Amino acid sequence: AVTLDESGGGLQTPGGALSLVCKASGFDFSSYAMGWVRQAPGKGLEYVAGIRNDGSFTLYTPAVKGRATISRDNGQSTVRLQLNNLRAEDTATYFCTKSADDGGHYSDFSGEIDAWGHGTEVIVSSASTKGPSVFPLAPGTAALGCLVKDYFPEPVTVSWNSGALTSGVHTFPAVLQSSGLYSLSSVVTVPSSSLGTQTYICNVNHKPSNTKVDKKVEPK
Amino acid sequence: KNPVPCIRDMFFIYKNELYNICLNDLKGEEDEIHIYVQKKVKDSWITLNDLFKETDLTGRPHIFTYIQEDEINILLCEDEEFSNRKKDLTCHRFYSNDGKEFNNAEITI
Amino acid sequence: ALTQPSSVSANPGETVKITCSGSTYNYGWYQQKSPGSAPVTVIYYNDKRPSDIPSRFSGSKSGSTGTLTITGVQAEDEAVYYCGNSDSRNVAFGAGTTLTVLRTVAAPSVFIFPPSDEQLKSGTASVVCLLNNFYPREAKVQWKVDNALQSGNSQESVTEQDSKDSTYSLSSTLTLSKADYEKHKVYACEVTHQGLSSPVTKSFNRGEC
Repeated sequence: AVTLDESGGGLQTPGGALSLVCKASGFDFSSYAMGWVRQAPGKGLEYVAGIRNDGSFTLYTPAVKGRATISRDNGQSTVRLQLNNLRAEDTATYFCTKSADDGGHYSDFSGEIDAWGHGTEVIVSSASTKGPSVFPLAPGTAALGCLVKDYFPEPVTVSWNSGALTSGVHTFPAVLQSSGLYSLSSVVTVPSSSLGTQTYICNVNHKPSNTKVDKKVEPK
Repeated sequence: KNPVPCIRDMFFIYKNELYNICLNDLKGEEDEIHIYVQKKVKDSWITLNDLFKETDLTGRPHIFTYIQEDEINILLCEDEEFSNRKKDLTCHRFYSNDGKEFNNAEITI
Repeated sequence: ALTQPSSVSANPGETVKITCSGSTYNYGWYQQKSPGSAPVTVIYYNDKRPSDIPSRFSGSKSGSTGTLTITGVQAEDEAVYYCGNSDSRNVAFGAGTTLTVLRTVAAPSVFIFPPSDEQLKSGTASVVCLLNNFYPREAKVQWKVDNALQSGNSQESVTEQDSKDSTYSLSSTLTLSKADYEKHKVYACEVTHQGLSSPVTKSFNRGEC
């Protein structure tokens, strides 16, 4: 039961600093090397920083030279990352990784990863926090939907009927509009004979703004 | 060949020529770990190879030289801590027959 | 650098082989279904497989080339796969290889959505064109307002390939101001696909049922 629990990311002012942490459990933390992996919007994987099993050797990607500091606590099983002088190129999702070896070889940090976390999102922006606007997409079989527009930052979750409706649902990847605000559409196809006699409610939750919106979708 | 300053030690003789293992290890933000092999030519040391670039190790290794069958052998073994000592040790052997070029053959202990 | 192909296509039941070159040391393979979602290790240390990874996943290395193998690939194996290794004393990843499962040609179910009255009283109109459960991924979606092609005021989003039926879904959103939206009448998105003998057009007239 190897678990990697990340936290510490979100909205960060440009030129500022952030700190991520990773609470690991289920293995002898002192025997293996740890590291962080990030992925920018629309880009691939990139190793950010790695540390040895004891901590006497650290490595960094060239894009974080002089700004990053990776540390670990073998007694606490926590490995952290610190990034200073933030640029927009650091906007990404960061994953805490566990190696299978101690870190005496370079291929241990990216070639012997046997465990991943669930990730945490870092957004370097000079903008504030905005909740989303929810507008219905009114309708053999029919398709109804629900538009979630103008929110920042990205993390948003959509369910249908509090999770009762799961089959046929399609929630599209969000797109960054010109206004610096993300927008997303969630649709679901249902029997046309169920319109008007079954209630369809759009459940949206935006954590960075403490916004929870329940919107019933009906046709005019 | 423009090698970085290093210390000269582990001198040995092969084919009536004086060789040397030059250990570059100054600590900074622009200095990597370079393990050189040099040969005395006239009145100057001529760097032949950077042996540590041909390995995947991340820390200073344990170095060993031994002449066998008219061949040079340089071993680069992972330095293991006394408390955190693994049951298996890894080395990286570098042989040569001429004294100019070397090959790799990673071994395990 | 670590070189691996951009994309790889395969029918179900086939043996897939994704290769990664550039390093003579230990290779890893990590699967990512959705962008930004947490990757999962399928192969690490050249050939080791975690206890929760299906037995059809296997790893191999020969010289300076690691090789991931999916014997009898399944539809749920659709994803991008990243290889990790050490490229000349540098911790690195590959560019990623997307596995697209091959499938019969399927036409999309097109739906068009007018802007809601709740949104219209805010000064912005958003029209949504929805393409449902189609294959292949290539499709042309154009916006026409009163038979006038719209250029540079729309965005589209595509879902990932379905893990069960290997189909895609696309959504195109056309944004106008309320003043411009209340000047025109018919709003249509026409779609072009390999499963559509002719470009299908879904339209509505503003202010009508």
